[PDB]
Amino acid sequence: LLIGVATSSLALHAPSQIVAAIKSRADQLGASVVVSMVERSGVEACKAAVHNLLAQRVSGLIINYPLDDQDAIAVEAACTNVPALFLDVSDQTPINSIIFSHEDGTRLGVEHLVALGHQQIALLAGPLSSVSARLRLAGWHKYLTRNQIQPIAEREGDWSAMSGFQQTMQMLNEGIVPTAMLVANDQMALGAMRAITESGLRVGADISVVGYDDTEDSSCYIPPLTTIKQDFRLLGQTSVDRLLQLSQGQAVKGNQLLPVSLVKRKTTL
Amino acid sequence: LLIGVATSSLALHAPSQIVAAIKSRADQLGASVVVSMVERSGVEACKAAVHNLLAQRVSGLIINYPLDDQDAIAVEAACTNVPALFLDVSDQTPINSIIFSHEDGTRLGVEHLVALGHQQIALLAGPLSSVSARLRLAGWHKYLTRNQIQPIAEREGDWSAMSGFQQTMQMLNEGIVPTAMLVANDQMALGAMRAITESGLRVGADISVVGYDDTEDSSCYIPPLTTIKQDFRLLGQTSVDRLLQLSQGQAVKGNQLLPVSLVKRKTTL
Ligand SMILES: C[C@H]1O[C@@H](Oc2ccccc2[N+](=O)[O-])[C@H](O)[C@@H](O)[C@H]1O
Ligand SMILES: C[C@H]1O[C@@H](Oc2ccccc2[N+](=O)[O-])[C@H](O)[C@@H](O)[C@H]1O
Repeated sequence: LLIGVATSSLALHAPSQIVAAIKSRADQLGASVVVSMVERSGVEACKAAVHNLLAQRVSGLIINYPLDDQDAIAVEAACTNVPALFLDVSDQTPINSIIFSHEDGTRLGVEHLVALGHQQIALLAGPLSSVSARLRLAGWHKYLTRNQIQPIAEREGDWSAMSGFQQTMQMLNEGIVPTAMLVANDQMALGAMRAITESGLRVGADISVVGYDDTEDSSCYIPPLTTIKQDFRLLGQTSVDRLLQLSQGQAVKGNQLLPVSLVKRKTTL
Repeated sequence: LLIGVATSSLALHAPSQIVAAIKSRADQLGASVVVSMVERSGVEACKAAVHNLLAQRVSGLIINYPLDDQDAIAVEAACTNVPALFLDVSDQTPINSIIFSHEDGTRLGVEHLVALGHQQIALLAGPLSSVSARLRLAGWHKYLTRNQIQPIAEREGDWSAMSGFQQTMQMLNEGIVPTAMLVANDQMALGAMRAITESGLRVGADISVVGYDDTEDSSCYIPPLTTIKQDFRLLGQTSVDRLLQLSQGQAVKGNQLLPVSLVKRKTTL
């Protein structure tokens, strides 16, 4: 009936897209969404707004806000005898989550790139505050080690495209010249390919970028971005209608991993 | 105490930044914010919330849906009680506006093109139901005309990146090559640029593109996108601040418009 969505700042395109999509499904069956977004970072953050939300007596919550194992648990503790679905935690966190497959997203990147002939694979990560980022990092490691490779350089941004510039455009100012980079989201990838290009190198043939998300935009980057689609109009649906039977008292009582795919475009060669 | 925000799909970027900016001031004052999301088409659309958003008893309303001239009051009535503040109408309506000086905005863009040498200019419109898109075209139109200039081509579009592509292509494929395009917003200007790019041409140098927004993403297009900057931060600060000032009688009344600027990047190199 009325769904509250607490969501990490809507600036970044991804959760702004989740929100868009949570709605489109609640619309598909006349439920109502009220989104509340969180300050910045902190657990206290997410709670303050979870409150702001519970105060509108939403018939059920969807918590799309990066949270470590511990914090995450306390938020549910606070989620107060009302259906509560987490979208940005680890699956090892023992509550009510639906998160995309970090094991799968990270394999496919390394997987594809290793088989492409690449050796010098730079890593650009989300900020390590975000749980999802840390998984996606660890993720890449596992498969680069399983593959017996050291990353020539790993790095941190903040999901902002400009980070993908500043940071990738610095790695290069140090003689660290990869042949591929695995970029933690697409927005920073935009930065990455922008930096690579301007610093005088052909993206794709010269330093191939694999982004992460297939956000709405990225079909149009130049050239357009090989990436890891997470299907947000599904995390949209499944989560809406999970919270649905979940309101009625009708399972399922844990964590559902969602699959991914590699959208192979024009920045890998 | 609690501010309600109605908005066109969050999936577009600017409303987000706006929504996010509305927060950062509510944050600074100690207001809470709740945001609900308009079905992207109709007025039915928009006032089929505002309601779904008064079921929460919001201290005031900040309304970011494009509203034609009739629908404007047709809605300021529906609230009435109940202070409200439209963010997306004409500076011509007896409601309480705050918009961006499209005269200034559209001119700035024309002028710059005009002084830069061009006389073959295309116009990429916003969606013609968005009055904010309309107000712009006419701005371009009147100033473009004042220089005794006619556009080569005029195309519509849905604000989205993919249309910027779909449409710059449908243009070019006709055999219309402008030396510089005027484009409703940056999300579009992106697909705009990639369309140029792919049909063989150099962005800027062969067809310069002028955006409208300076969304966060824009400084990292390839190349950095020369655009008009609507300082969204300010709109938050101004509208949130004005909304309190409003809900206590002691407030300014009619439309209250605020300025914009041309940012010179590398798309008019
Ligand atoms: C905050 C991050 O959201 C990530 O999406 C993540 C990824 C997996 C599951 C949930 C979320 N989330 O936001 O709830 C994006 O991959 C990244 O661009 C960034 O926006
Ligand atoms: C719907 C449009 O919003 C525009 O911003 C508009 C433009 C002027 C005044 C207000 C708004 N608004 O959204 O409240 C953007 O220029 C454009 O990207 C598009 O998303």
